[PDB]
Amino acid sequence: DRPQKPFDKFFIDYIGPLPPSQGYLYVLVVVDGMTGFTWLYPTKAPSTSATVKSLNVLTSIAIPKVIHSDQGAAFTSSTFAEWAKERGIHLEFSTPYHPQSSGKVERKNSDIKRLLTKLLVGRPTKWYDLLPVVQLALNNTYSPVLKYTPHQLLFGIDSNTPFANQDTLDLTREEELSLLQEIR
Amino acid sequence: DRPQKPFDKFFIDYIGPLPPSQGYLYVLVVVDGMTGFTWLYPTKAPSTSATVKSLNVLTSIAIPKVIHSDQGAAFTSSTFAEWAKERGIHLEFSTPYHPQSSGKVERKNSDIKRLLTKLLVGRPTKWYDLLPVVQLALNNTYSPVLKYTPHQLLFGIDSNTPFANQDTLDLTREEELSLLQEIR
Amino acid sequence: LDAELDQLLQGHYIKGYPKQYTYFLEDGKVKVSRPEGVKIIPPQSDRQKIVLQAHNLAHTGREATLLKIANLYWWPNMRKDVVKQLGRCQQCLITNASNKASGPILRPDRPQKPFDKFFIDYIGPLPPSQGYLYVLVVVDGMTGFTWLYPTKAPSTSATVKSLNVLTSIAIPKVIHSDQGAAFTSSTFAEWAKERGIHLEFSTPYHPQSSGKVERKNSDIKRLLTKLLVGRPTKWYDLLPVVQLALNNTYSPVLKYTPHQLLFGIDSNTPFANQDTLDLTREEELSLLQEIRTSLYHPSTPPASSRSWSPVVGQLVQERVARPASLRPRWHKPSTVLKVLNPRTVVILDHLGNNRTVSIDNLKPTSHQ
Amino acid sequence: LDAELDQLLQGHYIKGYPKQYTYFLEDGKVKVSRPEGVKIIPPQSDRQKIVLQAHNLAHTGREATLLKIANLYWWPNMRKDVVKQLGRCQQCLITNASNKASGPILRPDRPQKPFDKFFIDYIGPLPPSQGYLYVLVVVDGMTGFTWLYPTKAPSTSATVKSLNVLTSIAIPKVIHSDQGAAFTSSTFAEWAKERGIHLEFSTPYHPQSSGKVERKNSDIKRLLTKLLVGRPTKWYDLLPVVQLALNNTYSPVLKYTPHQLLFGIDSNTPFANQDTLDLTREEELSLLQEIRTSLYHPSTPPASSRSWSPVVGQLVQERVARPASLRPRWHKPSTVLKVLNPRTVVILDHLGNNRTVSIDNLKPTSHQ
DNA sequence: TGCGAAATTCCATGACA
DNA sequence: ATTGTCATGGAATTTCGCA
DNA sequence: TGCGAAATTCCATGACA
DNA sequence: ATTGTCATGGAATTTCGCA
Ligand SMILES: O=C1c2ccc(O)c(O)c2C(=O)N1Cc1ccc(F)c(Cl)c1
Ligand SMILES: O=C1c2ccc(O)c(O)c2C(=O)N1Cc1ccc(F)c(Cl)c1
Ligand SMILES: [Mg+2]
Ligand SMILES: [Mg+2]
Ligand SMILES: [Mg+2]
Ligand SMILES: [Mg+2]
Ligand SMILES: [Zn+2]
Ligand SMILES: [Zn+2]
Repeated sequence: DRPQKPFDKFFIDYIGPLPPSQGYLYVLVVVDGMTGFTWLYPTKAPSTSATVKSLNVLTSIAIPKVIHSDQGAAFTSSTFAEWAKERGIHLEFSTPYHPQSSGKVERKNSDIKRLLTKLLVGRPTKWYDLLPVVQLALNNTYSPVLKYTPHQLLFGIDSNTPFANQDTLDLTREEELSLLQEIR
Repeated sequence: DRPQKPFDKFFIDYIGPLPPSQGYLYVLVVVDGMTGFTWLYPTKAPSTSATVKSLNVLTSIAIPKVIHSDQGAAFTSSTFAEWAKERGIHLEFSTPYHPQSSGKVERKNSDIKRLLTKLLVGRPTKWYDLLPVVQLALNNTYSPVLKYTPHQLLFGIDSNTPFANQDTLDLTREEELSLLQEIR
Repeated sequence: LDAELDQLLQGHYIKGYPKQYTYFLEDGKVKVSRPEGVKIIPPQSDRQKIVLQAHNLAHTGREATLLKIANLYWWPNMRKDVVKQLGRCQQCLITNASNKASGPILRPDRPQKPFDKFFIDYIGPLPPSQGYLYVLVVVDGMTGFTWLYPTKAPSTSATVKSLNVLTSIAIPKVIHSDQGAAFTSSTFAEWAKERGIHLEFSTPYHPQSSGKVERKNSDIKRLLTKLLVGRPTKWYDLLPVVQLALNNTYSPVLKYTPHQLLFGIDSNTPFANQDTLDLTREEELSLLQEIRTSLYHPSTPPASSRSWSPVVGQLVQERVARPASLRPRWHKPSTVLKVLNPRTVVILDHLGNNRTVSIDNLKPTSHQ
Repeated sequence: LDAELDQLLQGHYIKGYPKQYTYFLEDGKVKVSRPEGVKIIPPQSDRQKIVLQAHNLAHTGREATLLKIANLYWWPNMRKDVVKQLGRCQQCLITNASNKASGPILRPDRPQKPFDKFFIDYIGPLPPSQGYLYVLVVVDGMTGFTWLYPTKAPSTSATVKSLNVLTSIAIPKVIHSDQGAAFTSSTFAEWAKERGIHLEFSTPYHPQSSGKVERKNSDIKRLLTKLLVGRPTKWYDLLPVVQLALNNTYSPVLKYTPHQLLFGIDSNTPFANQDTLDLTREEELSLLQEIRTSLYHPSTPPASSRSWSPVVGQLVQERVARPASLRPRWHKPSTVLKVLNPRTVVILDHLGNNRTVSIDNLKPTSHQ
């Protein structure tokens, strides 16, 4: 059996509702399985329509052989199935209540939630603007398991934005005080 | 002494008043001395100004060394003299009451008056339109003395409008009847 | 289809499939192990579809289409099938550029005599000067002698007015013009029949055909521009100056001015030439006739390494004249009815009328 | 003046006047009998006036001015005086065309890596599609990989919005653009400093300098036009299709698609190439690094037989950018301060600032 | 070690308005 | 302070298949 | 029968928007 | 049923002036 490659499998999921930011409430998260490269798209709803619109952007840059998701409604609709079939993309579902991706992906998604939350606090309404920098951060983050960043694995070169401050990702005492108050 | 050439001498004169035609009342007549080639310009008055305007057209095609005229007022004014001097054209006058040009020119002017009068009658008001055809007629008229038309002497080729009907130039009994009536 | 690929799997030779490779079955599909790798050999009944899907991805030409196909398939003489499709893609045929140049230009003979042929044309619109916007330019073919008229529009009516003044002096055999509205009107055609003058027209959208007058337009605009430096563009009063200035300017290759070629002697302008001062007019006209016939005449230049010349029966396409944004630059294919000269043809339009057209406004249809 | 022409009449030799001719007096004027005929020899103090009157008749160049003068006069080394005047006629210097071609083009090195250098540019206005009129085109120098964005105007603000989306993926070292309003604004300059991105600009009025992206604009418009044949020009929804179609099209000279040069492997698009199926990603990236460095690179073509190259200290003139009707096509002379490369120079404007300019927008001033 | 045909490479042409 | 580019399809040249 | 310099001719370049 | 042209100024080449 053949080695794993970029575009073999895209893992997708929604994060949200978030506080509204420039009109948007969710983030569709796509992570390439082989490289761990992440793309993020702001949406107004977790709908098939919003997924299709967002994936139409990504799939005008690169098309995965397989999309993996949970059984969210947006992903199990017959429209989303028609969309995928039109593009020769096989759809793949984890069993309900048992969400399974891969070690690398799981960790990546975990990084994503924690990084989001860290930058939310103080400015829970300004995340739309930060999505680019988040992505750069994530995609230039060193992989303990592989010797390389997603950027390096995707393009086979160093990046011009190395993120040498592999960072806290943890909330300071002041920031928990901000987030235990915002949630009041 | 050197042979006579085209542009050595232009003989100019006014014919008119004529019946008004498209606003015009006179014809300034210019005849090259060597070739007998004729140019005609319709004017509203026998003025220096109208002469200058008309000669400005002709002298943007060819400039004579000498202009010969009678002592008409238009030609003896200090303006007309300034005009000629600016163009390096020497002015030349016949003595008052003694108008002298040359055999060839005299005859040419005579042809011009007779041809004009012939085509006037019947349509004394339509001469403006006919001035081109008159000129062609005159300039493609065989010279008894030289073996050539003015056209041939000016350009050194045959013309595409030969006027093989070297014509009456004389008024029929009906046309004198028309002209002894128009003058009543 | 199956017939052919059957005989193959059982080791028999089919013309086109080289014997030295081995042709197995796998996943329900015939395959072959070629030096670049293993490729599927599709049934013939499937090939046109494949070529077409590859081509349609980006409407690519020969090599770029082939390179897609070769990723998955191999079969005998692939490019023959690719080319077959390229020659049938209407969208490619009418949008793509040519890559063949026109054959070398003709240098038509100088008209033999003054007044044999006038070239006429309009310059403008120019900045308004005394209410005037255009200039009618009339150039005598043989001599280069030029007449200028200011007009308010490039109209038949102002053409007619100007030429009634000009033809006072002489009537030309031929007037050559391009297909501007002013010259192609039936009023203008009557004006010329009335006078015995034959109207000759440029092929459409090919100003080079009026090259004689176009080239004089250049000099006119160039001298006007110089005379107007640091002054407001009041050009109306300079037309007569420019006219006389140009008619009395030497062409270095000829050694004569247009005035000289027309009259055989200078008028009283500055620096008049005096060589024939002791000749009679008749001797002078005789020298003029000699000079007129021996003028330098250029020859047809060498063809570029990849030019094409039209052949009767060829498919060729006419350039779209004023193509809209994102619309094709070429009309659908048409046939050469008649080769008038190696640079001018008659084609069976697209409308479909007879149309006489410059080869510069044609491309030969690709892939036959 | 008189000094010189005195010694002459009395048969003494003056340098420049050949002894074998005889030089009489007549009508108050020195004369000489030359093979072409008898010519007046004017006093030197009179010559510049003569040359100038001849030149001014029609602002003629060397030969056509000389031929006028030679009609009446002769003197030693006439053309030296003619040329002296031509080099001082402001009106001729700034209106006449050049007759020297630019030296041969440079082929700058392909950027070594993806994201080393972006070329960006606008296409449009196009027919309105969902309220959109323009397309921002972003081309990666190394790969040719291209991103397309519909906009409502070629504004800084829409450039910034589009590049915030693009730079989500990666940040380029350099963005090269021409001097359009959108790219030269101080807002855009801040946007790039904020990100570590160096802004590189084309010399003004020289689209060839953005050749990388201009050339991709061609292919974009060409594929749009094909896809829109016989349909209304609804291009907005085709941008994404065209983007993917082009990024996955082979260049026949390279044998790779831009997608391949960027990722080293095809995604799930039609006719995906499968040669590295048995390689690990690491082996594949290693092959990609090899392929990236050995790509065909064109060389500087042969100079045309009459080109000029700029020399420090040369007088040269800059092309007028949008010259009014009947106005000169050239600015007044200026000096080459610095030769940046054989096709790019810094000159002392006319304003008079330092200006970095393409040689294609320069002519060398004639007559030194 | 050499032939005819197919495959590949060469490269002038033209458009980025 | 910056710099032309590259798809296209006939033609030229090289390689392939076979002996 | 030959040299240096001047004169003439050659001709690629570019604009007729 | 029609078709490129020719001013320009360096460079190449020829001629001139003298011996
Ligand atoms: O484009 C036009 C055009 C269109 C329509 C007309 O009526 C007309 O007179 C002209 C015209 O002079 N030109 C300029 C031009 C461009 C390229 C050339 F080779 C030459 Cl010669 C002239
Ligand atoms: O004339 C312009 C122009 C003006 C101003 C711009 O901002 C701009 O993008 C362009 C542009 O693309 N082009 C077309 C063109 C013409 C000739 C050439 F060699 C190339 Cl490459 C491109
Ligand atoms: Mg026209
Ligand atoms: Mg024209
Ligand atoms: Mg631009
Ligand atoms: Mg551009
Ligand atoms: Zn096509
Ligand atoms: Zn001048």
